[PDB]
Amino acid sequence: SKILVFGHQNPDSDAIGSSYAFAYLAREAYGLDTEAVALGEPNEETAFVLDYFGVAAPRVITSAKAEGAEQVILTDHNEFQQSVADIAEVEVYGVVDHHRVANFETANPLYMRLEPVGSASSIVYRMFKEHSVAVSKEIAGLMLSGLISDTLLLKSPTTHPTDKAIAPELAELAGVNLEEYGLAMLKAGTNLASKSAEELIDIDAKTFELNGNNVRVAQVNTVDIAEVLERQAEIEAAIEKAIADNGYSDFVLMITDIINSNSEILAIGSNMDKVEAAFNFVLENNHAFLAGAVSRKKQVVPQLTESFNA
Amino acid sequence: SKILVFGHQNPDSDAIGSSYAFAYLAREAYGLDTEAVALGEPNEETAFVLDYFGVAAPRVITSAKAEGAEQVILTDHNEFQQSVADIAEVEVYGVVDHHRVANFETANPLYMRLEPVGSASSIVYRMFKEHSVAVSKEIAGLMLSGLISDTLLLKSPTTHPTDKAIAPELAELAGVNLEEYGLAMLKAGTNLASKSAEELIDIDAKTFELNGNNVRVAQVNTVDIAEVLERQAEIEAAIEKAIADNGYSDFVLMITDIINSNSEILAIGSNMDKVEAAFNFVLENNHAFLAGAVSRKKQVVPQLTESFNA
Ligand SMILES: [Mn+2]
Ligand SMILES: [Mn+2]
Ligand SMILES: [Mn+2]
Ligand SMILES: [Mn+2]
Repeated sequence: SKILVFGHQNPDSDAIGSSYAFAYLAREAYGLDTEAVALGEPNEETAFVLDYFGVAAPRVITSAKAEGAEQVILTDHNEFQQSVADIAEVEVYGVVDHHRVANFETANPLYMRLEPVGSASSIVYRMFKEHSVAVSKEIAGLMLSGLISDTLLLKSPTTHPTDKAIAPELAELAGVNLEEYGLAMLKAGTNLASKSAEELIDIDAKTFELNGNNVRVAQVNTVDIAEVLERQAEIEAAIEKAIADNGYSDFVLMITDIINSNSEILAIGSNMDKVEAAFNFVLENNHAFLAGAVSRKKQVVPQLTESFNA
Repeated sequence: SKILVFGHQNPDSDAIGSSYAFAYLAREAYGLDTEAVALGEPNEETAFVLDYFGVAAPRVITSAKAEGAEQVILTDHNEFQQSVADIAEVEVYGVVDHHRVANFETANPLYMRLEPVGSASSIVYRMFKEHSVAVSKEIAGLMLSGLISDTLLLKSPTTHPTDKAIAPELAELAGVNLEEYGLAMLKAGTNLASKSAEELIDIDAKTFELNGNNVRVAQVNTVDIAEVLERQAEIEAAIEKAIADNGYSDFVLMITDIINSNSEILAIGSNMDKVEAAFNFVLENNHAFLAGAVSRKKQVVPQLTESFNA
C-alpha cells in the first residue's frame, strides 16, 4: 500500500508544496512508495502557484483507510484534529513540520524532522540538498512558494537565516525573480472581495485544543484592514454560525495586513477575557488591533496557549 | 542563557552518551551555551563506559529552573513524566530521540530529530557527520556505548541497517574492538546479586501513561533469569512498595537474559488482564516467560499501549 503524504485540513501553499515535494523526495531518496494527496482544494494563492508552474493540485481524500493506506507522512502539521479524520486508525510513519507540537502521539517510534524555521518547504528543500536529489523547476516553484507564503516574502518574524539563504537558490531553480514573483503570488491571496463571509473565515483556519476548549483560529491576508472591517456585520454572523455548527468555545479571526505587518483581531466566544490577556488589548465591538502580528504560530498560538492555561 | 542537555530519569548509557555528545555538537556548530547534565547517577554499565573512556559522569540536577536555565534540549526521551521535574516550566528547544511520542507538547515551534533506529547516540553521530564536526575518541566511545547498550551489541530487533553501518566506524574512532569492548561493557551491567531489591527495580525504569494509568516498566540485564527469580519475594515486596509510593496502576519488570535474548515478565497491578492480552500469555505466580523479548520500545510499549486502549 502507498504511504500517503499530506498537509493539514484547509491546506495553504506550504502544506501543498511541502507534501508534493516530500512525496517525491521520499521516493527518490528513501525508496518509499509514496503518494502526495490533500485534505482540501487549493485556496486562491495556491491556485496561482499551481497554475504558474503547471502542476495539478494533489487529489483530495477524506479517509486514509478508504484509500487503502496503512501508513502516512504528515507535513506542515502534527496535531491530530488538524489532520485526516481517521488519523488515529493509521500509523504515522513520519512528520516534517515547523509548528508547535500537541495532540500528537504514537505507539511506536517514528521519523520526525521539525525545525522552527519559516516553512515546512524550507526543511524539505534542505533535505533534497543533503540527499543530493535534483530539484526540478516545478518542485522548486512549489517549495519556493510555500516559503514565500509562510514568511510573507521573508519579512515575517518566523523567517530564519536559513530561509533567507535558500530563497534565492529556489528562485533560480524555479526560473523566477524572487521579489517580482513573491509580490505577485502574495497579492493573489488578498482578493477577499470575491469570497463570502462564511467562506473567508474558513479559507485558512485551524483548530487548537486549549485546556479542553476547541478554539478556531482563522487568518486572511489583506492589503486593507479597513475594507474588511466594512463587512464586520456579515463576518460576525458567519463566525457565530461556525461556533454553533462546530461547537467551538471561541473563534479568533486574524485580518492580516501583509503590507504593513499588523493584524486586526475579530474574536467571539466564551473566553474573551483569555483572548484579551493573550494579546494585551481590550476588545471593542468584538475587535482590537494587534500591532506587528502576521504569524499565527509565533504571535497567536503561543500566547493563547499560555492564557488559556493560566 | 545556559541550555541544559539531558536524557531521561534513571539515565542509561544511551541517555548519558547522547546528551554528552549533543551538548558538544550544539556548542561547536552553533556556539550555543549548552551544558550536558543528568537526572541521576550512572548505572553500573555506564559507570564502566565512563571510566573506560575517561569521562566524568555529567553532574546531576533536579530542577532546570534551579540551574538558571530557560531552555532545554532532551535526548533519548520526550514524554514529560520521564523528564526533569519542572519540564513544563521551561522551553523545550529541541529533542533528539528514537522512542514513541506521547505526553509531549509545546507552546512554540521547536527542533525535533526522531528516527526509529537503535539508539539516540546513532542519530547524534550522524548529525555530527551532517554538520561536518569531527568526533573525538571519548565522544565516539560514549556514542558507540549508547548504541551497543540499546541494541545489545547490534542483535536487538531495534537494530537498524544504519546502526550496523556506523558501529565499525565508531569503534575505530573509539579505539576499540567492537565485539571485545561490547561484551565487556554489557557484562558490567549484569551484576544484580549486589543490588538490593529496591535498587534493582529502579535501575532502568520508565513510567508510561496509558489511558490515564501510570504504568512503570523496569528492565534489568542478566545472564541468569532463574537466579534473579530466587529473590522473587523481596523483588515483589519492592514492587508493591513502589506501586504504593508512586501511585502506579501497574508495574512491569523485564528480567532480560542478554545472552539468549529472552525476558521473564514479572507484573503486579490492577490491570493484569491487559498485560496478559498485550503479551498473549498467562501469568503464573505473577510472571511468565517471553521468548525473544529484549526491547521495551518495540516489544512492550506498543503492545501495552494497544491493550490499555482496547
Ligand atoms: Mn500550512
Ligand atoms: Mn507551514
Ligand atoms: Mn535511554
Ligand atoms: Mn536510547
